Amino acid sequence: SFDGFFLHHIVEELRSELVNGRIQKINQPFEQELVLQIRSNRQSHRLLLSAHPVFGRIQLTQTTFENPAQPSTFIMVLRKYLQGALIESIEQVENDRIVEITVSNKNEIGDHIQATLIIEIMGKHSNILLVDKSSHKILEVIKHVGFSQNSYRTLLPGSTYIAPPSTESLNPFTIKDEKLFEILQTQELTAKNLQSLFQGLGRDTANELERILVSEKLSAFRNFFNQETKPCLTETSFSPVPFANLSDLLDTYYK
Amino acid sequence: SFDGFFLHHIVEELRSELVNGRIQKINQPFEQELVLQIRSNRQSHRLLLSAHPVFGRIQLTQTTFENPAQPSTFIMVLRKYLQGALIESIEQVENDRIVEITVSNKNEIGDHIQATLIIEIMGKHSNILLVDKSSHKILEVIKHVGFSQNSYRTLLPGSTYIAPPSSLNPFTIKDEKLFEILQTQELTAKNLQSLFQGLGRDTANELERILVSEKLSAFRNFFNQETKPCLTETSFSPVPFANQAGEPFANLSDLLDTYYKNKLE
Repeated sequence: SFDGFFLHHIVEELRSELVNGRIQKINQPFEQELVLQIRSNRQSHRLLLSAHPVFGRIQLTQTTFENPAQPSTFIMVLRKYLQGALIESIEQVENDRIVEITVSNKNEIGDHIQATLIIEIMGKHSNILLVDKSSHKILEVIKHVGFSQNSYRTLLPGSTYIAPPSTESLNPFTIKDEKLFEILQTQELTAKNLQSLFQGLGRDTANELERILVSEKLSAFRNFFNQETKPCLTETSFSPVPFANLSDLLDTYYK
Repeated sequence: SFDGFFLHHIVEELRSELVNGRIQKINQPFEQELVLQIRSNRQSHRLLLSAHPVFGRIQLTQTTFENPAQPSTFIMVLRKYLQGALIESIEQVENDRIVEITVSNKNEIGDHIQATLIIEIMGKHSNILLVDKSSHKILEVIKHVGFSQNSYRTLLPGSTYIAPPSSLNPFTIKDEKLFEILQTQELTAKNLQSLFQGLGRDTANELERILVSEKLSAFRNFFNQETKPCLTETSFSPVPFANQAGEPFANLSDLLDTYYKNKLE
């Protein structure tokens, strides 16, 4: 449902509505959710980033939120980089459930700076991170993960951001004609297989893709058997449709 | 090439050019070939039926033939029933390589008779047969095949007609069966020939190519199509899914605001 397939459509809408907009307000209505008010092309927009452990998502929204009386440390740091920031890009990492929002801004001595707002919706852990661009260090993160010897990464202010691991499954949106052709000619295209072969397909999406493939084949199947007669010579033979009338065709072929 | 699929097309032409015509002349220019001159819609027509082991076909033609000096026994029996006959129907059997031409005529005392002229295009076993419509006995047959220990049928005058040893007609198969086949079966050229009746190898390569090509095109479209936010029974989709619920939304924000509105209090 909120799979990579869906997020792809979300991100396209997000980019067109928001790129070159200005972050005007930053708030934290719930512990692990972040709401930005953004002015873009003389219209205002409200952007929800939710690290909710069941309902994690990112979306524009019409909901009004009750904001807390005082900003947490997390929001205070974020405002220091995002208040008045220009949105420069909104990108999905491949067809995984990760959105990266790159911004630019000035600091308090007038220098132009860049930061990246990242929302991670993973299997086990969801999170929202602000990361310095030039250094790649986390500036703040909505769920802190303390330092631990030999762990994969530390999610703390000051630590280097390390991206989540990827899988070997392929991005369906960008796969080249040649590799796709090979996958489609040789694999059984069941929903389950499609989830293994391709990145970011939910079970519903995968079920729908399997169905679409079969019903489009059905459509192609009917059209081939219902098309009008169009007599044609092939290389070694002849055909009633392309691969004056069929009798003139056969007269010519047998000479 | 001259498979059931091809024959499906030409038999429609033969029907509309010939039905209710009159057979005016009957000759056997080659041993396994029969040519009928047929008058129909005030025009004359030349129908070729060929039991040749390679070239067997049924066809209208603009070619001319050198008739033999005397009609064979085969031809005189066909003339006895077909000279002046009216062409009542021209029918392919299913999608197989068999055509049946029903005719009616008078006999020499003015009594009405009926017969069926049948061509089977079966390679080495191709044959042309005239069968009496009431008795269902072969009146005559262009390649006699006698009885043996292993013969499936006796192809001789007086024998009762038996169709050739007969998969699925691709023109008429129902949606439900066809979907299952396309969801689960291997759509190679050869498995299509085994699943469906009347598919030559070139036809089946083309069909195989079509389904392959359509699969790729559907895949590309699914991942490169306009956003159309909809709910589903238990969830939501960015384009409509098969188990859609309600009507679409203007954008994904409205869809998700609505989905999540009362999820938590």
